[PDB]
Amino acid sequence: AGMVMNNFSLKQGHCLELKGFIPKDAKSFAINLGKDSSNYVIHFNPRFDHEGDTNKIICNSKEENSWGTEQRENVFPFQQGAETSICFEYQADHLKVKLSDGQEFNFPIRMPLDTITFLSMDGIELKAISLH
Amino acid sequence: AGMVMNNFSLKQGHCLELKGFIPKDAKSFAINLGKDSSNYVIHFNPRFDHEGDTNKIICNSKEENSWGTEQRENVFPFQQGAETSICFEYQADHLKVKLSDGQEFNFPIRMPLDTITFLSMDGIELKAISLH
Ligand SMILES: OC[C@H]1O[C@@H](O[C@H]2[C@H](O)[C@@H](O)[C@@H](O)O[C@@H]2CO)[C@H](O)[C@@H](O)[C@H]1O
Ligand SMILES: OC[C@H]1O[C@@H](O[C@H]2[C@H](O)[C@@H](O)[C@@H](O)O[C@@H]2CO)[C@H](O)[C@@H](O)[C@H]1O
Repeated sequence: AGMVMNNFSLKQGHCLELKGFIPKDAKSFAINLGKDSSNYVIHFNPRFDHEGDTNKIICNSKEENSWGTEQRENVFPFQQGAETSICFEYQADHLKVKLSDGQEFNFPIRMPLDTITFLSMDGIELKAISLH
Repeated sequence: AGMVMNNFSLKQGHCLELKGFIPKDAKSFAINLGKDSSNYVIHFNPRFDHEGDTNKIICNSKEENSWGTEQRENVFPFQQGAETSICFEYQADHLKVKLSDGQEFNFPIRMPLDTITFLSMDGIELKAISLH
């Protein structure tokens, strides 16, 4: 399984930047942010070829281990065998996801939330995390 | 309790850099690196005023929840209410701890170890982590 960070605090109006290396044979990778392993405010899942999706980003929420409604984005500035950096900005009722090429999209926050305290990731090798 | 990162991999010959903010009223802070919450290859504990120590760094190991022999360093480039950055470099039989002012010291590795996969910290606010 991937790597987990817990009991940091990402507060409203701030962003968490992740930089990582995507393996050359990656079919997908996921970065999860939320409250614990059962509660993801965002599951951010770029898919190269996975679950029938080619070069799409699938986002979803997970509340008490139940997936919500998926959000599909055609933006896809990712390459296999390369570094990528993504910023997750926390606003009252949505996360703003900021990509390395300047493209951005919002994802609604569907669950009660004070601070973001949990991160996990899978399919991508950590290079750096930082809080702004 | 502090924040925990788990199932990253810090391999021999690489370093993990941590940047964080020391609260203005901090009596001490600790950064732990090892294999899990019971097994710290290093417990790195700058003490402003704690356990009778004033401006010392106390390091120790912890194996299956048992503290080892403490190592005391007089180097202390830290201030309360300020940012600090420290690098932990992994070599075969010791960690090299590199401080922001260029001062460095080694700490012996006392336990079986393939990769470093666990980090925790207490008393210091995360700003960034990166792997080199
Ligand atoms: O919604 C996020 C999760 O999707 C799961 O795959 C979905 C898939 O996106 C979809 O096309 C659908 O028909 O069903 C699958 C679930 O049965 C992934 O398996 C999971 O890892 C999340 O990414
Ligand atoms: O060795 C690391 C731990 O030290 C503990 O305090 C020690 C202290 O350094 C020492 O002077 C001694 O006499 O006993 C104490 C343990 O009983 C800290 O409590 C612990 O948090 C570690 O830093």
